[PDB]
Amino acid sequence: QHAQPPRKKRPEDFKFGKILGEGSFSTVVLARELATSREYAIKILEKRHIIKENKVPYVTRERDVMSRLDHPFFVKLYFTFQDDEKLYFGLSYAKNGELLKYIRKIGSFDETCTRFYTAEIVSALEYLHGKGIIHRDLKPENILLNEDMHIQITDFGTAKVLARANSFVGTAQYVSPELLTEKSACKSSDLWALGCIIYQLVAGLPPFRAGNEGLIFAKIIKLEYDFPEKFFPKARDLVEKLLVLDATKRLGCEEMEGYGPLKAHPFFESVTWENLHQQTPPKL
Ligand SMILES: Nc1ncnc2c1ncn2[C@@H]1O[C@H](COP(=O)(O)OP(=O)(O)OP(=O)(O)O)[C@@H](O)[C@H]1O
Ligand SMILES: O=C(C[C@@H](c1ccccc1)C(C(=O)O)C(=O)O)c1ccc(C(F)(F)F)cc1
Ligand SMILES: [Cl-]
Ligand SMILES: [Cl-]
Ligand SMILES: [Cl-]
Ligand SMILES: [Mn+2]
Ligand code: NA
Ligand code: NA
Repeated sequence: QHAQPPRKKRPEDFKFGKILGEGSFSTVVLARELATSREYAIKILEKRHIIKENKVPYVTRERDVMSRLDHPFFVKLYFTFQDDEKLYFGLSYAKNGELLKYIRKIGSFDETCTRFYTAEIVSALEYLHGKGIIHRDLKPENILLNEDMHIQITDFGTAKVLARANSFVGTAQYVSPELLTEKSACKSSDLWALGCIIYQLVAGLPPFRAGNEGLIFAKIIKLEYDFPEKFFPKARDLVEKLLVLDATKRLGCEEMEGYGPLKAHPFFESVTWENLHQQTPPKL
């Protein structure tokens, strides 16, 4: 038996604070809701800018994708609202900012930290892919950290609810070869990005690097990268099983029977998967 279905906020309901970050079309601001004293990260878009650059569909898409997500390792969308000039997304506040910030400052994560944060990302992707959603812009800048230093994956403007997807979106360093050669992405495209990220955690920079996107693309499609010395051996093996040109041969992909075999990789031997979000992360 189904009953009938079960108040939009306004800018004035908040006190706004510092800018937490910026994107091409967005400014993210820390805000406190006056009625509850809860802090939120509010992502704000200028309608005029969204309209001029033909981005209207990706605003609605971001809201609709995030509305589906309720996993510990994803930023949560609590509310949306608009006024005459702006669009507002009320997000959970990830107090410790971008994973990228820590890679930059520290340069390289130790093996325990690499294993732990890789596991959290794997866990997050298993959930996302289980819902038939691909992220398409997975990268350390979009992996935030909450007050307890657990990951909070964000930025679903490029996400796609699915198989294959045809838009050319993402960030060059993390773009999959199939998106370059087949002009389409799939869930396995996020596993390619995962491999790039693991390599970055250990080596300091992602594996295909250049100051020009074209140069990066040429290397991606030829699998032109190599490992530095001292790269943790089990992480190397895992990266080699993710950075595979054939998207149907990547550990974790549907054609390779999904996340069980990926979580079973020897790199994760010591990982207790069931309660990762309740564990204390290793110190960076
Ligand atoms: N929920 C949050 N908590 C804390 N900081 C955040 C949050 N969301 C975004 N930020 C900060 O703002 C930055 C930009 O946010 P986001 O990545 O969602 O913007 P975007 O407009 O989609 O970026 P781009 O246009 O470059 O793709 C983030 O990298 C982060 O530094
Ligand atoms: O999707 C909406 C309104 C939509 C919204 C979506 C994301 C963030 C904030 C609000 C809004 C709605 O009323 O549908 C809401 O959820 O409160 C929208 C998208 C683009 C434009 C414009 F073209 F102006 F840019 C306007 C509204
Ligand atoms: Cl404002
Ligand atoms: Cl504030
Ligand atoms: Cl670049
Ligand atoms: Mn974005
Ligand atoms: Na999971
Ligand atoms: Na982003």
